[PDB]
Amino acid sequence: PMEEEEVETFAFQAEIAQLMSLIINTFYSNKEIFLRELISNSSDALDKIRYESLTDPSKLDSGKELHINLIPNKQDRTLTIVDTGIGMTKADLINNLGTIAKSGTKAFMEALQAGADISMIGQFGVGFYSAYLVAEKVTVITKHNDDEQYAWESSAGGSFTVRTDTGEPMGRGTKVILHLKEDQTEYLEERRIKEIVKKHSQFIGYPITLFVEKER
Ligand SMILES: Nc1ncnc2c1ncn2[C@@H]1O[C@H](COP(=O)(O)OP(=O)(O)NP(=O)(O)O)[C@@H](O)[C@H]1O
Ligand SMILES: [Mg+2]
Repeated sequence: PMEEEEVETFAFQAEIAQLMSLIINTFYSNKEIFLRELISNSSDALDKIRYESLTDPSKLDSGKELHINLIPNKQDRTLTIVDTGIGMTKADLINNLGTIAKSGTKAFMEALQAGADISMIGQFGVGFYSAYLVAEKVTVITKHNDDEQYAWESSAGGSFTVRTDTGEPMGRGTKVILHLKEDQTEYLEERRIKEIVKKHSQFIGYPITLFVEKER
């Protein structure tokens, strides 16, 4: 029986779109800091559910372990960052990953134009879009307590989509799937992922596990 699924397509807020275009169409050295930014987001989401669970322990019914997993896939060219943090409601996805203006966007594009290192992006409140230094397409699957599981996706170009996810259930948290550009496949190698976690993410207060598919 054919299934029916609803999709909604949204426009990025105009300066977020301009920043995405700037990130994608300009050369930056130091692209490896995307991983730091995504791990920081996962750590922030883990802090949220940790503190929520102190006032309501049933918020951990959807899984007690608080951790971050990194999953490179050399066959389909994706790098996946999974956490068991708070997750995002449908409204959170829409608001927080693209529709609401961020006050630091303009400042950051001025800084980049003046020659700032792309590493400065976190300072400006727009760290997630560092994913587009290395990824042509990003898919965010997320499950928050008392909302359903949703998938956000964008290949930039000014729009993103949100749909209810009918894929593999996660109990609670967020998975960010980077579909890597062809020249950024270094970030599938275990050595390189270890190097950059050690460089940039060594004081995160939750365990990180790197899962490496047996070499083919
Ligand atoms: N893994 C995640 N779990 C839950 N929410 C997330 C996750 N990643 C991103 N978000 C949300 O997306 C928003 C935008 O993230 P981001 O662009 O990194 O900015 P920020 O983390 O708020 N500040 P910063 O990265 O320090 O510049 C966050 O504030 C969260 O609400
Ligand atoms: Mg961030």
